[PDB]
Amino acid sequence: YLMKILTERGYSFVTTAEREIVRDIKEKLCYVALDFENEMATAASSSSLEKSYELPDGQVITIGNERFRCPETLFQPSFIGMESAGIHETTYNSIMKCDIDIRKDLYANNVLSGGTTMYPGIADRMQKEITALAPSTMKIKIIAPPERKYSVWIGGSILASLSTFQQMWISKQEYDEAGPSIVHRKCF
Amino acid sequence: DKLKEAETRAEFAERSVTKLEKSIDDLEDELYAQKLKYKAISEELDHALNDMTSI
Repeated sequence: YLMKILTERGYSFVTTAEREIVRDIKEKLCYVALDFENEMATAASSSSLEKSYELPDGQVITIGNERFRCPETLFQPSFIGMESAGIHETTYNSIMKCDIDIRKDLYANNVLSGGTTMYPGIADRMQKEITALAPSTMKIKIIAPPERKYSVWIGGSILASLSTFQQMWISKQEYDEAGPSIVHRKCF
Repeated sequence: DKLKEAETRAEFAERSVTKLEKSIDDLEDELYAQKLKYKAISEELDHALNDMTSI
């Protein structure tokens, strides 16, 4: 979507080699706005958000309101035409599907992970949206460890070091006896 | 005869030219490396300012 909206300013990236350049630009410049409407109004009038970047052959580009419009898709998937709601409402819907007794604990113990949740300014937008959706009295906490990118691998390393985990592995004998469909069994 | 006073300076010139070219090239390379380092320092400072920016 960023590569598609960058054509509105003059720069065109098409070949698959340049998708890495667009990815780097997204990683380096994009940020998630706390409130979308007022920020969009400001960015179209003032000039304090327009930031410059250097392509790998020179030819510096200047991105304006595209900084916070590309990551806005996560909270509003109508940009790409997808039907579902944003990630701020999918979380609440998955919470409400749970039983009525464990909604408070999930409210107070929301956890974030993944590389794409590394955008500067997502933990506050998520908090605001969830507060808007969830009942007002409950306390809402969004856990955002500094090491979000490697959280999954750190968890895997911790899991592989446990003593009680030593009998959960799929023995090669079991595969030879039952075939590749052994994974679907109680041996996950 | 008259050839040798010219040949001597002619050969004096070649190695000097090569050495000057090598020196200027290496100095330019160092200059570009330092430029990249300086830009990186500016990037680190500005990234800190942009990430914190009050929270």
